Parts: sequence; structure tokens; C-alpha cells
Amino acid sequence: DKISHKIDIPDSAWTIGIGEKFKNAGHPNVKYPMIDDSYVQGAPLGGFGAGTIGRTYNGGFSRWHLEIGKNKYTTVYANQFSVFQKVEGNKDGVAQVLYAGEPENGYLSSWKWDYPKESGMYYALYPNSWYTYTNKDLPVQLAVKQFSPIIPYNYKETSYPVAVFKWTAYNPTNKNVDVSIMFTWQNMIGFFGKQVNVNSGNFNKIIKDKSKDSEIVAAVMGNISNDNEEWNGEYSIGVKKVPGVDISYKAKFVTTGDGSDLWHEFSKNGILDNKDDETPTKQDGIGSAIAVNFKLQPGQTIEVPFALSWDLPIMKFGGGDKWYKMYTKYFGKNGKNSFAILKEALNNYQKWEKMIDDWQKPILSNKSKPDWYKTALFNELYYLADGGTAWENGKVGEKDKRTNNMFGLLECFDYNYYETLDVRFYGSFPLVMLWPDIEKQVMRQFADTINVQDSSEFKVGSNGAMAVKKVQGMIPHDLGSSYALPWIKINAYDWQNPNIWKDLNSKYVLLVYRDYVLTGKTDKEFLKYTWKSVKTALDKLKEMDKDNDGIPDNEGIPDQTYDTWSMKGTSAYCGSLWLAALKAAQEIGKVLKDNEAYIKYNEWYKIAQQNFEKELWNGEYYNFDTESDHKDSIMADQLAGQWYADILRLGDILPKDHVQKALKKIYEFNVMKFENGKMGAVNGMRPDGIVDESDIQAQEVWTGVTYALASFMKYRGMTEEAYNTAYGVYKMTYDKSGKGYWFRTPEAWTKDGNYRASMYMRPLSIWSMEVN
Ligand SMILES: [Ca+2]
Ligand SMILES: [Cl-]
Ligand SMILES: [Cl-]
Repeated sequence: DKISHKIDIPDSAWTIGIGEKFKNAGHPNVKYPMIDDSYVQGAPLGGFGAGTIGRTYNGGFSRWHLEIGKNKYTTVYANQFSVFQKVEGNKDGVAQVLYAGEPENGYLSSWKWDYPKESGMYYALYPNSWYTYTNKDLPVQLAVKQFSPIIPYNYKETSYPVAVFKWTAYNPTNKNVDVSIMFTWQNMIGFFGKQVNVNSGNFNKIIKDKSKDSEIVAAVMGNISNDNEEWNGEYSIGVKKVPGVDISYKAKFVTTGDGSDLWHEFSKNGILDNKDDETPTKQDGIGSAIAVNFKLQPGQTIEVPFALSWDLPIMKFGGGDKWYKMYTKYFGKNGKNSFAILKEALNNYQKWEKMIDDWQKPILSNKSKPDWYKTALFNELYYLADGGTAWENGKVGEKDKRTNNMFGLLECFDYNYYETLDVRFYGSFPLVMLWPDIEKQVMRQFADTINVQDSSEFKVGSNGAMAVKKVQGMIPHDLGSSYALPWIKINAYDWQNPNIWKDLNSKYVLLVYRDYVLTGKTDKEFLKYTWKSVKTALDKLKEMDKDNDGIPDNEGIPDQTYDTWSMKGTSAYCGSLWLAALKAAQEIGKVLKDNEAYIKYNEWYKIAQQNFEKELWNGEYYNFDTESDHKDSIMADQLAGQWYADILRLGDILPKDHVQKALKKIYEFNVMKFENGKMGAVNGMRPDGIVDESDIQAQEVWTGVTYALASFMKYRGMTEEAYNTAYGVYKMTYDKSGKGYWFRTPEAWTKDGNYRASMYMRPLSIWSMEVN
């Protein structure tokens, strides 16, 4: 490994061997079908709302999120980087696909598959990832850095459907070596969302941009149709000329053949035929290839950038709506703009790298923080782009343009709901902290639904009863499903009735006030916009106080985010959120000079606080609730209200002494008595030190709950406990001794390490650990 010298991989990058087999991998622990794509994953490529592509540590383009809101795991074998090398003086060179595996479908038999084991490494620190190739049969050593310009406080490049592949090659040997690097790509028009003749009309064209000192050669892979089908658009791959490198190309090879049309050229001397052919295909799949060839002298280094773009301008959801994706604002909507996107990337990638560096460096250079923490903090952000993210720039065939661009991130793929608010309470820290204009947009979207009334009925999954879809004054669980109508038809979720949840309205208010606080307490307009919805939300919750203790009553069913775990009476969880929400609304009242509201919420808070304290404080911790069989369980999340109050600078809603004791209890029990504190905080433990069996969710660790708990610990000066607590989640996710959930962090696991709901929004809450 002489190539690690020649590139700058941060020490805190997640790392694994190319072709490594992992033995310990967890699987779903539920009886219903649940996604399990295996541990062969990697950092995603693609911007917010662009659709993302998961290129795994083995080199394959395998996890396809190009259809917005869907997860399709399948390796498109034609999509690869390959290398040719010939030592000066030898008769023959060698050619190798940089993929640790081979096709399962008979095609491309001529290519050299099965990249050997123990011959290179994969590294990731999102949005960056790297491959190193250190192969006894490749005298020139190779590395690539790949990324998308995911950049905080930037809403432009961050939207781009583009990836850069920055290659470094170095000759440590005593003889000259001829090297070729070749990028192949399948014309994947028709791969998603086309019912018949999936390849029909696909054609490929080569663009040579000869602008002086900025020469680019690219393939554009599209379709003859100029219609605006949601499957239509273009892919582009290409390369920028650098001194000392020659470019070659092949416009059209058949992907549904043996591959020799291309490979007989590449394997001979690493130079392609440069054959252009714009003839559309009918049945056969087709692809394009871009290569560079160069001679490396002893001790010489060369750097050459490739790029990939995809212009798929329209997203269609199952309910029929068709929307333009955000990046269309910058490149156009007609689906014929792949080359422009690619070119912007090839000409600006260095600037993008520095912008990413500028953002990561304050954290990476902080020598007080361990490497594992950094690994998790950055790599958890994968989900922001990878979470079925929808970001619209107009409905298709809309006359009126709007000022606003609606956004949504999925709960997960198994539970296909946009912006599940009970979850985003945890999972939206990165958006408020790094892309706050999106965050405020999302919360305006929630404000606008408060008073929506939809009197149509639905069957509640848990119990069979009928219920009203949306009630005036009750915040929605979610903003729809990719299978239906995102943003238009809310409350796609039906497992419980969210119109009687006791956490949604409180969390809504807490999120509003959070978003004001963590954007510098200057955005009075946002408070004005949301003020009425805040008062409605709290006033409707007050009415669910059946027993006149000043606090909404849990109703002996799962009426909150723990949607199989029944709460009854006053709960620590919903009770503390309520206290915190009342305190936040008082503060908003002071800010907006609304004396009537200040007085009302202050009075409500004083009564509720005293009653909460008297009903739940047992002298060690706050009981789970007042009326359950399991009322004295120790709930990891029992003081969620106070956690938020710390972030929102609302002071003590509960006495400092009691908080400290509760947190110590949770660490001693829920953490340290659960598999020795190596796997997070189990949600419910009995006071005798055995896990609560009342419901599966009590027996689960929730990744997003544990990261949030860790931040609460940290704010309260329990530094060791905080990081020890978080460490278990890191360990399970990323470590060789864990369960193999990198780039698919799940909601939850049980004691045995098996999981529920991979690729989940809630653990983005690790960013609460960075709160200033
Ligand atoms: Ca009550
Ligand atoms: Cl256009
Ligand atoms: Cl360390």
C-alpha cells in the first residue's frame, strides 16, 4: 500500500477490505416481509431529491434509489471501473474489472471478473468514499475518491444528480508501466417505470467538448423519445483530459451479450476503438465506455477525474402525481441535460472537494473526540440523500410557479411515509443544523396541515376499528407515501390512529421552537407564520386531559411513537414533552408580545409540572406511566421533554437533581445491564434489572433514541456515560464485531443483534450530539 501515501483518507473513515466476507450479519426479527439487502453496501452517490445510487465496497452499482421512494437492490454488472496494465518490455498486459464478484445472468463472460481478496480497501466518510487497489498483479497502484457535492448551507450543488470519481495512480516500480482506466455504464433508460420493451429506442452518443484547456469526452445514454415519460431522461459518463493522458471511447457495446465487442479492445492494449454509433437499440441492452491510457514512469503520479450524471427530471408517485426534481431548477426540465451536469462537475470538482473539507474540518480536527464518533457522525448523514428524499420544483404541467419547494424524507422504505413527525423530532437535527431553509420549509408544510379536516374513514391496523383520517387541530403523523400522494394526501400511516396521539402536537411545537433557537433566534417571521398552529396544537391536546391533572391522558393503547407500546394515564414520555411544549409556547408568546397566551400556557405549565412531579417521581427515576401493568419500568426516553428543553434553552422543566438521578439510573440499567452496555439503551427495563417483556418495543434498542439520549447525557455533563452509550450503537452498526448495518442503520435491534427497519430516519439524531 504505497497509494495511501499519495492520497488523503481521514483516519476516521469507516474501512473494510474489498471482497471481505462478514460473518456476523443481523437479519429482520419480525414475521412479516422486511427488507434485508445484506451487508454489501456503501456510501451513496447523488444529491437531495436527485435519486441516489449505492455503490458497495465490492465495487458494484447495486442499491438503486433512482425511483424516488423505492429501494431496489440489484447489481448492474455492466457498470464498473476496469484497469489494464502492461509493464514495458513484457509481451502481454493484464486487464481486470474492479469488482469483487461476477455476473449471475450469463452476460459479459469475456470480461475478467473476481477482483481478488486482500488486494485493496474501501473507505467512507460521507459524502466521500475511496477505493485503494494494491494487487500483486498490478504494479501501478491505484486509488479513487468518489463523492457528490453534499454541502451544508448550499441548496444548489447539494441537489445535483452527479458523482465525481477522482483517480490517483502511482508507479512505485523501477520500469515504465502503461495504464488504462475504463468506466463502463449501461444505458439504464427503461430500467425503472417502463412496462414494455424496456430498452426500445435507447441510443448512445459521444460528446467531445474541445474548449481549450478544458477538453471533455463523454457518453450520453438516452432514448429517441422527446416525450416526458417519468422513465425518460439521460445518463452520462465521461472524463476530463489531463496532461499525459489520452482518452478513448466506445459509444455502443451490448450489455446483454458476452461483452467481447468491448473487452477484446481493452484487454489488448487498454485502448478502445473510438467507434461512434447512434443507432437505437430494440431488444438488446446497450452501454458506453470511456477510457484513459497513460504511461507512468518510475515514481510518477497522475490524477484523472471521471464523472457520472443522471438527468431523470420527473418523479412519479403511485397515486399518479408527477413532479420535477429540485436540480431541474439549475439545468432545465426536458431530460436532455446530462452532459451539462457532468461538465459542471468535471470543471468544478476541486472547488467542491474544498467546500466539503471546509465543512468537515472543524469536526475532524477536534482532537478531543474519538475516531469512532466521527465515523458515525458523518456516515449517518448518508440517510439524508438515501432516504427516498423528494424535493420538488413544480408539478408536471403546472402553469403557476411557486416560491417554495416542498421536501420530504422517508421514515424508511419498509414504512414508506414522508416526514413522520414523531420520528423527525429525533431525525431532523442534520436539516436544522446544516440545511435550515429546508427544515423551515418542512415545518411550514406541517403548519399548513393543522386545520385540515378529512372526514373519510380508514381501518386501523392494530385493532380493526374505523376512524377519521384527519382531524382539525391534530398534527398529521406523516405527509403521505411514495405509493400514494406525497404532500397531498397526509396520514398514509394507519397502524394506529394518529389523530389521538399524545406526542405529535407537543413535538410539533418543540420542533418549531427548536428551529427558531438553532437558527440564531432571529427568525421572527417563522414564529409568526406558525404561531396560530402552535396554539391550536396545544389547545387540542389540553382537551385530552380526561382526569383534570393538567396533562393529556395516554389511553392504554400505543398512542405515540412507540406504536406497539401502550401507555396509560400520565406518561413520563408524553408528559415531559407536554411540559416542554408549554414552556416553549410561553416563550413564543413573550417573543410575539401575546400576553394572553403567555399567561395561559404559564398557568397550564405550573399545574402540569407539579402533577407530573407528584405522579411519576419515585425518588430514583420517573415511572413510565401512572396506570400500566408496567408502570414502574425505567424508560430510556422517559425525560425526552427535558432533553429538548436543554437544546431550546428553556431551563429546568424538571429538577436538576431528579434529571441527574434518572439519567444515572438509565445508564446503570437500560445501558449497562443490557449486554454489558455494548449495544445501546434498551427501551424498557424493570427495576429488578430484567428487560420489560410487556411489548417487543420495550425489548428493543432504538438507535435514534440512544443517540439522542447520549446527547442529553453529554449536555448534563455525563461525558463518559454519553459516549459509552453512543459507542454501542456505533459498534453494532460499523464495527467488525457488530451486525453489519453500515449505510442501513435500522430503527431497532434486540439482544441477539437482529434488527427491525433498516435504512431508518431516527438515528440521524446523532447530530444532536453536535448541538452548540
Ligand atoms: Ca390528565
Ligand atoms: Cl429544458
Ligand atoms: Cl480514537
